[PDB]
Amino acid sequence: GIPTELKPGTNQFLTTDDGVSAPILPGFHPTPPIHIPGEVHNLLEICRV
Amino acid sequence: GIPTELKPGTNQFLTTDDGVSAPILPGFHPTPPIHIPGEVHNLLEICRVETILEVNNLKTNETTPMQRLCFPVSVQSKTGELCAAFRADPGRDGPWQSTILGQLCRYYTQWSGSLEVTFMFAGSFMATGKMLIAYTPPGGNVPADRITAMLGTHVIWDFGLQSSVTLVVPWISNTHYRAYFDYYTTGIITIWYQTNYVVPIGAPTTAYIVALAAAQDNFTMKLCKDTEDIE
Amino acid sequence: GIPTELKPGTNQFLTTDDGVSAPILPGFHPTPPIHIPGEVHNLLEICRVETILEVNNLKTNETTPMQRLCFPVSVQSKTGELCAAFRADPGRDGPWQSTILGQLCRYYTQWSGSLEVTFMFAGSFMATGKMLIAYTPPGGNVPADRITAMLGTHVIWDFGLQSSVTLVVPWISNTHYRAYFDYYTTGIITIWYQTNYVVPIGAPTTAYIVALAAAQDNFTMKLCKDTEDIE
Amino acid sequence: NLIETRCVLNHHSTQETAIGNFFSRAGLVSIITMPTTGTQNTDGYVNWDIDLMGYAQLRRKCELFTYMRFDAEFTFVVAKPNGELVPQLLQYMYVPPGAPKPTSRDSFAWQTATNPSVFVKMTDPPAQVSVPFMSPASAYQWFYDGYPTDLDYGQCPNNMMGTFSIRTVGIEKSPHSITLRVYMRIKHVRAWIPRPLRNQPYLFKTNPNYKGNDIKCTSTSRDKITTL
Amino acid sequence: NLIETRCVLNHHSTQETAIGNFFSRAGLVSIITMPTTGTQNTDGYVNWDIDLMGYAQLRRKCELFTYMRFDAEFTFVVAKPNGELVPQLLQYMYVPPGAPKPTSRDSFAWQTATNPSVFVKMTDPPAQVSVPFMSPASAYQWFYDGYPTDLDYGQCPNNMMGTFSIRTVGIEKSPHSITLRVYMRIKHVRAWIPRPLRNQPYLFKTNPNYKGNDIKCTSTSRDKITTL
Amino acid sequence: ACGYSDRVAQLTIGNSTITTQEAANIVIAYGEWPEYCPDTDATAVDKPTRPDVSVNRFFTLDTKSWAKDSKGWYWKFPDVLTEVGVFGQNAQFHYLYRSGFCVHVQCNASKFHQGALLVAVLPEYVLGTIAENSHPPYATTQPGQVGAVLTHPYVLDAGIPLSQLTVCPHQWINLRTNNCATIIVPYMNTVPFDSALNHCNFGLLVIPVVPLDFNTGATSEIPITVTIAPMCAEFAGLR
Repeated sequence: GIPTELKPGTNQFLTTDDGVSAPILPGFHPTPPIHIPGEVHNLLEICRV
Repeated sequence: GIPTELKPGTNQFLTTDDGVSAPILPGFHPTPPIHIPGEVHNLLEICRVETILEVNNLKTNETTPMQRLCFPVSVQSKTGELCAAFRADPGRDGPWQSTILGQLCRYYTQWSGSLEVTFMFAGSFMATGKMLIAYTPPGGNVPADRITAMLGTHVIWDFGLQSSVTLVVPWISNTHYRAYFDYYTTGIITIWYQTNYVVPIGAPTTAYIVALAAAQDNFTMKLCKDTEDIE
Repeated sequence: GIPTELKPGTNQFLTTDDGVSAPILPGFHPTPPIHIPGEVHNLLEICRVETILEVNNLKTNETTPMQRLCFPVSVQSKTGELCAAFRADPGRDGPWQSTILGQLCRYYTQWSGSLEVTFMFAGSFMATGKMLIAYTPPGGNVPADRITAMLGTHVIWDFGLQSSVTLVVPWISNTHYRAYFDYYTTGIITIWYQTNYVVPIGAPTTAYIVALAAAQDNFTMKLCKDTEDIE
Repeated sequence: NLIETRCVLNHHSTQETAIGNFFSRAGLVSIITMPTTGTQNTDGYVNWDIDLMGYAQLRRKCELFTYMRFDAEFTFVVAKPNGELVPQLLQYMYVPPGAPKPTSRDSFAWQTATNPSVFVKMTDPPAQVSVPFMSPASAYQWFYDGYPTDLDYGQCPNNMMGTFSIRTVGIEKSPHSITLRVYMRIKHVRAWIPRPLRNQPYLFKTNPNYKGNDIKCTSTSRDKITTL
Repeated sequence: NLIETRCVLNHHSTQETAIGNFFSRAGLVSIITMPTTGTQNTDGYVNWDIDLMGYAQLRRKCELFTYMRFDAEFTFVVAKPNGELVPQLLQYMYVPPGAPKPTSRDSFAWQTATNPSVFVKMTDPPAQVSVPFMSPASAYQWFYDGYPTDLDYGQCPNNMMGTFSIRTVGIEKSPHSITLRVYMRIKHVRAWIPRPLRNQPYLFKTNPNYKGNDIKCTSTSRDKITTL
Repeated sequence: ACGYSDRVAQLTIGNSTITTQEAANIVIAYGEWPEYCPDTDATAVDKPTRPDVSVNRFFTLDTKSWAKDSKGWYWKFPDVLTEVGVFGQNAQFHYLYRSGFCVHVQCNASKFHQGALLVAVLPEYVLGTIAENSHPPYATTQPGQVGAVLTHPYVLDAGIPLSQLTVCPHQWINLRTNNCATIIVPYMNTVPFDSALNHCNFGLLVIPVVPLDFNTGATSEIPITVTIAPMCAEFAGLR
C-alpha cells in the first residue's frame, strides 16, 4: 500500500470544516428547481432597502 | 478504497513540522495590508547597522551607565601609552553586548564574517593629535608597546584632520559549544596615543571618543537558539 | 475525504524499510561539502588492494607477530623440498585474515571471483636461485613432490632475474552456511625449491619472501552480515 | 571560555536569519490545568484569551519590531496530569473578538454556531487549527503611543486575537483532571520598523515599565578599560 | 569446515558492496531505561547524547574510513519493561549542539521553542525523525591527530551531533517504568580515505588505546608453515 | 620508485640541490596533485600568503640509522618542519595553514645488504598507549624533526594491523632492487585551512617489514634519509 502518516488534527470534528460527506440516499434525484422571482444572493441587497 | 499502510511517525506532533491546519474561520477575509515603510525581511539587515559599543564598561560605571557609551583621551596621557583595548567578540560578554549585533548573535549558535568598527572624536574643534588603532590577529600576542603595534595591522588616526575613522575586522568565526566554551577566532583592537592631546588656551583638556560597530555584508549566522539575555 | 483501507503491515517498523522521516530541523542548512581526495564509493575498490598475507602464521610467532609478515628461504634447504603452502580461502581463518580482503569477506555471506597473489624477494642483491610456485585446483590432490607440482599449473620463479612475481587464482567461490560450514571451492598454493639458495661469500644465507594478495576486478560479494571478528 | 581553534572559513546560509525562520517553530504559549476539584474547577471549563506576551522569551523577540502581521497555528496537547490518557471527549471553542465568552460550564455560548468549535477525544492525536490575521488594522502592533479613547495608555484593542474556551463534553462533570499544553506557531510573518532590544527586566504584560532603582547595564563590567 | 561442492559460477551484484548498502539498515544504538524508582529515576527524565561509537560492531565499520558525511534517521521503539504498552504520553526533545540540556524533570529547556520536540503516545506507532549533517566542518571525522586547543587529544568537538532528552509528559511522575530502544539508520553516506581495520580489542569510546600486554595476532596460527 | 639502472639526476629548488636518480616511479597519494586552495569567504577578505621564497625548497631531515633490530620510525606533518626554517616562522605567525608535500625517503646500502622498508602516509595518524585511561604525551604525538620510534610496529601503536597499511599511499624500498621511495601528498582535511600547530594532517611511517641483514664486517647501520618539499603551501593570518 501507499505509505501515509496521520498528522495532528486527525479524527477531529471542526464545526467550520467544509468537507464532503457520504450521500445518505444515493439513488434519490431531488425535485428539480423552478423559477421563483426575488431570489436573494447577498444580505447587502436587503440593507440597501 | 485505496490501500494504504501507516508508517512510523504516524500520530506524532513535531514542534518543527511545517504542515497545514484547518482554517478555524473559513468565511473570514482578514483585513488587507497597506504600505508601511521600513519592512524588514532578514535580521542581517539590522546587523549591518552601527550601534554603540560600551568600550568603557567599568565596574565603577554601573551606577552612571551613560558613561560607558564613550571613553576619553586627555592631556595627562603621555605619547605612546595604551588608551583602550577590547577584542572583537560579538557574541561573548563585554562591550559588544550593548550593540544590536551582539544581542542578535546570542539568538544563534554559529556565525562568521567581517566587522567594521567606527571611532568618532567629540572634542573641541581646536584639538588635534594622533591616535594609533591596531588590530592584532587571532592567536596573536597583544601589542606590548606602541612601536610593536605599529608593525602589525594599524591605522594612524589624526583627529585634527578626520573626526571619524573606520577599521575593518577582516574575519571572525564562532562555533558555540558546551562541556560552555566558544570556538571564537578573534583579534584584539588596541588604541594607542601616537602623540599627546594638543589643545590651545580656552579648550577642554579632556575629550571623548565614541565607538560604533556593525557586521559587514559577508556576515552570516546559522542554527537558532533562544537567548539567555532575559529571565 | 478519500476512501482508503489500511492493509496488513500498517503501524509496523521494519528496520530495513527505507522511508522518509520528518526533518527535525527544517530551517537548518548543513555545512556544505568540499573536496577531499580519496573518496570511496564501493568496498571492492579496497579489495583490489594488495595487503600482506601472514603465510608464516606459526604458533611460535604469536609473541613476535612481526615475523608472520614474511617467511624464509635458506641454503640448508635442499633442491626440490617444499617451502610453504596455504590455500586461497579469503573468508576462512588462516593467513588471509591479515589481509584487508579477508577482513571484508567476513562482512558478507557469499563471494566469487579471481585473486592475485604477489611474492616479493628481499634477500641480498647477490643471491640467485629458482622457486617453483604451484596452484592446485579445487578438489585436487596437493602435490607430493616438486615433479608432480610441475605437471600442474605452475610458475618457475628465478629471483635472480625478477625480484617479484605474481600468480593468479583463476576462480574461487563461497556460500557460507550453518548446521558452521563453508561451501568454499578453493585451491592450494605450494612454494617449492626448484634450485637451492645460491649466494657468494659475504652475503646472508637466509632471506625472506613477502606475500601480498588482492581480489581482481571480477570479484564480487553479496548478502551483508555483521562480522565475528570483534567482541 | 575563548578557545581560538577550528575557524569556520565559509559563509553560512542567509535563510537562517530570515524573519520567517526566526519566528518559526511551535512553542508553548500556555498551560491550562482543569483538576476535578481544587481552586478554580468546580466550574468545569476554562477561558484562555490568546496571548503572546505570555512568555518573555517570545515577547522579547517580537518587540524587536513595531508592527507585525501573521497567521497562527495552534496545537492542543492534552493528557491527565501524570501523562496518562483516557477516553475523554473534549471540546475546544474559539470565541472570536467581539463575541461573548462562556460564563458557566453550560452557557449558551457553547452552542453558538458562529463560535467555531473542534471536538476531539483525548486519545485522538492532538488537535490542530489555524487562526488568521484578526486585526481590523493592517497589522498587529506591539506599541501604541496613544490612547484608544491615564490607565488605558499603550493599550491597543485591535491586537485582540480571540479566546479559546476549553471544557469536557457531557452534562455531568468529568472524573478526570486535565492538563492541556497549548502550542502556537507563527506562519507567514511580516515585520516593520525595527527597534532597540529590551535590556531591562519586564514588569508587566501590557507595558514597558521597568524597575527604575535597579537599572541593569546592557553589558558586563571590567576593572580597567585596558584589561581584557 | 570446507565442503568443496556447489560452486557459484556467476558474478554477484556490485551494488551489495557499495558504501551505501554497507551502512544502511536501522540498528540499535541505545537502550534507555526509566524505572519508576531505583537508581537514576527519582528524576523522571534522561539525556542521551547521540553517540555512534556506542556499539563496537558499527564503530569498527566506521573506522574503516577517516572521514564520513551522512544524515541519520532515528526511530523510537518504547514500551514497558515487559513489552506491554499503556496510554502514556511521552516527549522526545532534540537539543542541538551548543544548546542547553535539561537539568531537571522540569527545566526551562523543555519549553524552549528552538529545541524541536516530538510528542507521541506509547500506544501510537514508533516515532521517527531525521537529523541532518550537523558538523560545522565538511564531514564528521573519526580521527583527529591534533588537539582542539594531553587529556584532550584526538577529541574533535565538531562531530557533536546533538542530544535527545526523553521524559514522560505531565506535572506528576509517571506510574509506569519505560524501556526505550533507539534505532538509527544512516542515509546518504559518503566516505573518504580508507584505513586499516581495527584488529585489537577496543578499550575506550574516545581513543585507539589497546591492551599492550595482550596484543592479539590478526590471524590464527598453525604448527608448520607447510601443514594445511 | 628509484633503483639500479636509473640515470642519476641533480634537482634544485631554491638554494638546495639533491642528487637523486630520475625514476618516474612516483606515487601520487589518492590520485591527486597538490593545489592552491579553492576560494572561501575567509580568504576572500584576506588573501592567503603564498611564500614561494625559501619555503618551496628541499628540506633534508637528519638521517636515521637502520640496524638489525630497528622497529620503525614516524614523523608527523606539518609538525616536522614546524621547528625548522622559514616554513617554521611562516607556520607560526599565521593563524591558518594549508599545503601539500613531495616526500622522498632514500637509502644507502651495499649490494651485500638485504632488507625491505614500507613507506606509507596515513592521514590523521592518531596514536594509542598500552593502558587504565591515558591519552599519549605531547612528546610522542608531535615528535618534531627527529621523529619517533614505533614501540609496537605490528599494530602501528594504534591497534591497527601493519599487514593492511598498504591501503594507504605507500611505496616499498627493497634493498635488493630500488633504494628509494617518492610520494606526492595533497592537502586532506574537513576544512580548507587548519592550524599548523594544533592539527597534524597526516603521518609518514617507515617500517622495516623484512629486517636488515648482512654478514659481520659490513657497515652495521644503513642510513635512511628523508627529504621533504612543500608543494603549493598557503598561509592566512586574517588581517
